[PDB]
Amino acid sequence: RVFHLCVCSPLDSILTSQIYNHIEQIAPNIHVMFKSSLNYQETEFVISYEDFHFTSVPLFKDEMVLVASKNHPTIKGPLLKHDVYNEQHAAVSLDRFASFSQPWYDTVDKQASIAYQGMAMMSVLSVVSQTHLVAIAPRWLAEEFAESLELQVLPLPLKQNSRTCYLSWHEAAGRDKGHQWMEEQLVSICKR
Amino acid sequence: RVFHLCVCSPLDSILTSQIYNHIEQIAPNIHVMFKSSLNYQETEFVISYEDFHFTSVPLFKDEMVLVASKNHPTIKGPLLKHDVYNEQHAAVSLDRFASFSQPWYDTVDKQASIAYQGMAMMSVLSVVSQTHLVAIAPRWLAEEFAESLELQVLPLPLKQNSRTCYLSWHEAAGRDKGHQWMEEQLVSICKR
Ligand SMILES: [Cl-]
Ligand SMILES: [Cl-]
Repeated sequence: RVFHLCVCSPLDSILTSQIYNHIEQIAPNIHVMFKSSLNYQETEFVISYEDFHFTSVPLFKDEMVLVASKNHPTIKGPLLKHDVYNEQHAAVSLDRFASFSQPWYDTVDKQASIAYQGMAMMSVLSVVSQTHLVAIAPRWLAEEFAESLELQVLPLPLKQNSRTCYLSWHEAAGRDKGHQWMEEQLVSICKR
Repeated sequence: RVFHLCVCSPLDSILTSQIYNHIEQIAPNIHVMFKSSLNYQETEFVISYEDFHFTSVPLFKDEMVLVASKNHPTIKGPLLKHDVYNEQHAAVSLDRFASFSQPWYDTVDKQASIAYQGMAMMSVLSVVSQTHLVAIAPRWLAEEFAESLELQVLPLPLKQNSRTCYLSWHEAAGRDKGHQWMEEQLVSICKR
């Protein structure tokens, strides 16, 4: 059987491998296919920081942080809320449907702070590493790459300092043991 | 003055910072804005592995390689051409206009090898690092992240083993010293 999973970026950088590897081990017969952005229903599961409006299960909340180069010329510790958009920002392309960065660049003034739009947070962190730009990232992602990319990881002094991870699937249009098995697996893997 | 540069992924992971930093230093008055995918003309420059068909200057050729986890269970050295699509692949979303990965997944059989599509090669390498999937990447990118992502970097035994980097801009519809200055700067930075 084939399952088509959408694990929306940037969550594909932690959860896709966990899911792929676990199903590879316990059900080598089952073929899981992964995409990392949205856009056959009964084979579909979405894991995302959005609810796309299918079911919707909130799994966990992730802290979001501010990242900058370790050797930033002026940033040497936490910022005030008013300071944030006086920095130059790197973000994920705002034109992308459900872009990760959208919540924090929803006014002209905030958008004006952006000097670079990349295709994924992983690209964003590479540019932050190499420049004086700042970015807003999940703590887990920033902390994974802080050592190799020489990043400082700071609290985000904005009201929107978390995102909620949701698991979503097509409501049972009939009984389906394999589908229910995958529902249970994905909750377990995500909650772990 | 504002220049709008598109440095198409994955090249934004090496060239965007070089350009941003150099112009920041030598012309702090000039505002360079960056995007990393295509889709005001006289302020526009594109740097990409495509010619989008504006001028078109071929700058350099980059070797493309095969990447896999260092501790891959079966891959322990170079592959034969026929072996490549018998592995499970991670690639950049093929539906994206001018997706980096498109040249290598242009048949049903090749597409069938894909288990994961991500939004950028930087995301792809993170998943390769964590799984048994393989991917096709620029050598410079793979070699930058091989140590931290514990990757092996292998020659690509396919005919399409290089991509050409092009610089492209709007033909002079009138004389423009600032535009010509930026043309000269970008050739210099890219060729260096
Ligand atoms: Cl992302
Ligand atoms: Cl890419």
